Amino acid sequence: VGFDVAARLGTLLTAMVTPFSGDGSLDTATAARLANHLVDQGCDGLVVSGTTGESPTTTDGEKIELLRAVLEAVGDRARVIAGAGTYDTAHSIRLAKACAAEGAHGLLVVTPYYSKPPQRGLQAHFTAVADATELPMLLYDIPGRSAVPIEPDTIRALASHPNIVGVKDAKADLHSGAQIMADTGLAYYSGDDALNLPWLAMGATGFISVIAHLAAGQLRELLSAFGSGDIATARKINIAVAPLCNAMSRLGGVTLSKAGLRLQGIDVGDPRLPQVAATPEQIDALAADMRAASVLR
Amino acid sequence: VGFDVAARLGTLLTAMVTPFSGDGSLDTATAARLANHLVDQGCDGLVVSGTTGESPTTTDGEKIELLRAVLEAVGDRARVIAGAGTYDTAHSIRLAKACAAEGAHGLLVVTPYYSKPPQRGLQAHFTAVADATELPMLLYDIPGRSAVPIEPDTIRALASHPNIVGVKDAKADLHSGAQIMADTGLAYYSGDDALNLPWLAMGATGFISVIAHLAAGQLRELLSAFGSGDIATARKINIAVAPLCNAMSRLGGVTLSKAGLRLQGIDVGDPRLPQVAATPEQIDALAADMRAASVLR
Amino acid sequence: VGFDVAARLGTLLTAMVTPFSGDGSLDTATAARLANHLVDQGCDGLVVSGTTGESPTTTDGEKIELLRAVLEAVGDRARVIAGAGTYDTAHSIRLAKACAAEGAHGLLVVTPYYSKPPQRGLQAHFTAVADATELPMLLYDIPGRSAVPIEPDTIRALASHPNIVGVKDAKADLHSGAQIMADTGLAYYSGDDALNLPWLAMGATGFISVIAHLAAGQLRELLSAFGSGDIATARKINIAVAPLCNAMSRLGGVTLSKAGLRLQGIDVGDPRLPQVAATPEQIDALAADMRAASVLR
Amino acid sequence: VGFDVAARLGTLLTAMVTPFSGDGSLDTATAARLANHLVDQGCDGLVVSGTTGESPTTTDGEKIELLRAVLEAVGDRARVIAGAGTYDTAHSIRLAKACAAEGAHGLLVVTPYYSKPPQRGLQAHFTAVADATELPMLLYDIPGRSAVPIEPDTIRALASHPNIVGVKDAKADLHSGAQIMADTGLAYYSGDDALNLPWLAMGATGFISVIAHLAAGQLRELLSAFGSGDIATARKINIAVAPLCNAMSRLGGVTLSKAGLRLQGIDVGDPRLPQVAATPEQIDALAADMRAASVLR
Ligand code: NA
Ligand code: NA
Ligand code: NA
Ligand code: NA
Ligand code: NA
Ligand code: NA
Ligand code: NA
Ligand code: NA
Repeated sequence: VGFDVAARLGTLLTAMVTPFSGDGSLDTATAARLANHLVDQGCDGLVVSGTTGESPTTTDGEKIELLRAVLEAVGDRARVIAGAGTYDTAHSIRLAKACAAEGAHGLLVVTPYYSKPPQRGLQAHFTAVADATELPMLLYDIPGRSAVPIEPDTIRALASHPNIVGVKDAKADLHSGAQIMADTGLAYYSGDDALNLPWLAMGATGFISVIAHLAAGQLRELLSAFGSGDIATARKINIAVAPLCNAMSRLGGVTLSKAGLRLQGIDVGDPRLPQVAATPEQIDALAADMRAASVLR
Repeated sequence: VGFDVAARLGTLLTAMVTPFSGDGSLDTATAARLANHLVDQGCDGLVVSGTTGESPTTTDGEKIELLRAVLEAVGDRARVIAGAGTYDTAHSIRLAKACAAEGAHGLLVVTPYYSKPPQRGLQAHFTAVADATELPMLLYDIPGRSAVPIEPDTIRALASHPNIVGVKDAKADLHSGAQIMADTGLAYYSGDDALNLPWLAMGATGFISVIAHLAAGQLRELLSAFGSGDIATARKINIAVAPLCNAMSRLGGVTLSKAGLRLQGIDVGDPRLPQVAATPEQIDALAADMRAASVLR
Repeated sequence: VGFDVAARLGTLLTAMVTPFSGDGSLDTATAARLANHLVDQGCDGLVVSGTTGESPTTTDGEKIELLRAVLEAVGDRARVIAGAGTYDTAHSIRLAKACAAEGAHGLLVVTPYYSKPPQRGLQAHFTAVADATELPMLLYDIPGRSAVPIEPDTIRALASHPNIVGVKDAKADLHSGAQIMADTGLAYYSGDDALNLPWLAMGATGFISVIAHLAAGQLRELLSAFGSGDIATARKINIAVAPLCNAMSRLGGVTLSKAGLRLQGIDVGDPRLPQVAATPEQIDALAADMRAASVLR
Repeated sequence: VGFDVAARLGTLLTAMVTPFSGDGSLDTATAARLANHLVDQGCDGLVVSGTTGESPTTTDGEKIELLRAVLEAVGDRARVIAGAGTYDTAHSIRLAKACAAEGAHGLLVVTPYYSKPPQRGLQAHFTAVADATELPMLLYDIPGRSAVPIEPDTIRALASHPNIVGVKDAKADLHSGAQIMADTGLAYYSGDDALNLPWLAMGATGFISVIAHLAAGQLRELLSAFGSGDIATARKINIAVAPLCNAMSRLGGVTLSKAGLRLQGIDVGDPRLPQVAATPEQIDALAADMRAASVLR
């Protein structure tokens, strides 16, 4: 009205892993160093306690404890987004309020997973979560993980809420997303690194990326080259970071980002169970893809 | 060695809804009345805080608070199984221990959902959960909800753990389940009412049912008729309760069981968000199926 | 009215491979020897030019040429069913008429594949195919191959046609098939060997089997043991032939049956392209499963 | 070497419907008028007897009969591509040779459908089809219809054949297609109108389109605007023709193009069974989308 999601939330965001100490405890120090690193590499925004941040296995206290550690570290020169979504509506209301109290710049609310609620339950869920805080709220539609999509009718109905300002899409329905962007003006962020460039063509605002952990610089130049009309360079850069997308397919984001950051000298620990760290064979394969993406050696 | 899952855990179990007061609070009183009702109707076992018990939206305290309320009510003449599974391994370890401390007769551990861990993460997860307690542990394989299956190799590896004694299957891979039963001797329970009779033919031990909320008597006679070789009667009874399976397809288990119990005079409240209670049109459709199953009017 | 599909079409049918000479020509002689073999092993019916009979790669002339070769060989003591289904309605009308002219005992019409017609196109298709001949017509519902299912409403509408008498189900919707059998009285045949026993429990009439090529005797005893109420023996026999179902999963029916028959001394040739014959590694794996099923060595 | 697929086969191709007379006969006259219309509207290439051309329900003679009618009509100022793919390798060899004898400019070979051959069968199939003619051959990968994909390893192996020059992709794996284009230099054509613009961003050469039947002019300007770096105009035009993509989702290409052409004054007949023509309700919905795309009234 007129909100600017590009400035409010960013254009190159990394869904940051939650670093853990050698014993498994929350490592606030490694979080700030990685937060400064990702911003210094080209990220104007960060998502904390997203999917890749191991939100399933971190407590309410550790989430707020991480949120301030990232805010005081990079909150001056970068936007900080807190993931406040569970399969529990009342819990999501407390998390979004507490994240608001700590001064997070935005909210990322994932589709309630596992329980497979009907669409009107999802609309009532998101409406209640968007009511809890005057922060800008991003819809996070990932049916491959949550077992239900946000249907296009549900997204359009929630588009009229003043706090719901955009969608982080891991559904890959580019034709539907392109029409929702044009019709309602919601800002779309690619929640799928493999489709970053197709999403820009559809009109997306930016990336809430995973391989930005290891290649935020190239992704920044991809966004720059696409906005400046040089599509051949964005495609050239997208082919360059393609091997990191292949490695994410083999490993998944949590295992990839933690094993990849260690090979870049930035040890962030190992994932909490039921997630596991990369095997030696997976590490060597990850490194070959990273040497292909010119982000190793 | 030789464990008897049929006696240890039961043969007709209802994944009991968690009743809620008119304000949304945990209703321990309605839980006992429903627990006595389900046992008096033919259930020799009960599952508390399963999928249908709205485990996503109930606290750790409310789960233990419900567990004792059901144990003191029916624990003498029925087996009580506590669902202790999340996408958080350490949380599942605390829940399974606390449920053990309260004297639950068994554990139901669902495949970690949403985060999509690899198979070796699942094996390490379940192994750590089975280590936490000498209770008999049931695997709960529902890839339609959790977004990952327990592969047959993973089930067989976990079959050698002394506490993992069986599988609640909502995967419908009857050919694989039949071979796992024959090879490892794990007890299978139908986690899909629509496939109750096909599962008995494959060798299942019983039902961890949802429509038993409304038709536990007929399901008991189905198990009786099948064990006594009268397959035509079990099939006759399965056709009789088929409309309740159709209604579960339209509504889902949580909405169906709560709306259905109210129409049977046993008001248990409404589901917690993001789940919703049945609409008037859904209630009238549910009633027509229930009148077809001869469990209404 | 009252038709007896069990006598009209059979109870143990093999979707017979179409044998080919060493040069790829139609081998009528090997067809009769295999037809006599399958009947002498326990099959009271046969399907010619089905999916496993390589209907995609055989001409109209070779189909009729095969139909008479099987009729004169076993048509006295066995039922012969001709597959007359393509994605071409008018072609299916000529094939079903010509198969009728040659005295086939029934028709097997597959869901038109590839072109994905809407349901009313399917209903109009099957209605026109059932009109062309007063032979008993079997619906063949295999959405995994044809890319569209026959919805339950379509099957029920086609159930009132006097020539459409049953369904060969490769859709695995046991709950829907059980209700269609009870409501309309259509005869169901398992088009999925892995679900043969679950289909009997649902009320199926028999098997239109693939692994019967190699284990028709055991399947006959499975049908006998299930009809005589001995479910534990049918399950014991189903576990015995389970390795052949695993091999069919790896290879597919055409490659499995031709490579398996050669190892049983009954060489029937190699499949026509785009299908291929088993590799040496696939042959050795097939043999290990066949030695497990006690149908080799 | 260096082939120019953009000139050899075109950049805006319409998979042309096969027009039929009022009695169902092949209408060569309506084919030429539509062929001249589509070229005069901006199509530099045409595909005959593709999926949308009702290849399942047209004879070998009618296909060649249509091929010459389109060649003599527009073969001077447009490229004509003949679809020569079935689930029958030897049949595909005769069709591709006969289409070559009639002077078609290229071949479109679809993945063998229904029979689900393994990958090495597909590689051997396409290799044998590419051997039959020195025409440029386009791979057509549509697993949603054919029930098997062409795996990326299969496409790369077939990329070294001199006659296989590109891929018509209806698989939507933009990340894989982008890497195959960069690695092997195969020309990709969007076989999915909804993903036309994402495919251009990935580097596709053009569209083998369906909604070009009704909006070839706008699609031409979309290709022009994208090649000239004006991405915002291509996206503006893609949103304009989006309602035609929605109508194709409801109807399918054969029903949409024939019902849509009639509303544009160019009656081409009705589809052959098992396909059906649009219902009055479907016609009115199609017209509303066409009035939205500014291609009606
Ligand atoms: Na959707
Ligand atoms: Na919708
Ligand atoms: Na599995
Ligand atoms: Na496995
Ligand atoms: Na169906
Ligand atoms: Na239907
Ligand atoms: Na593929
Ligand atoms: Na591959």
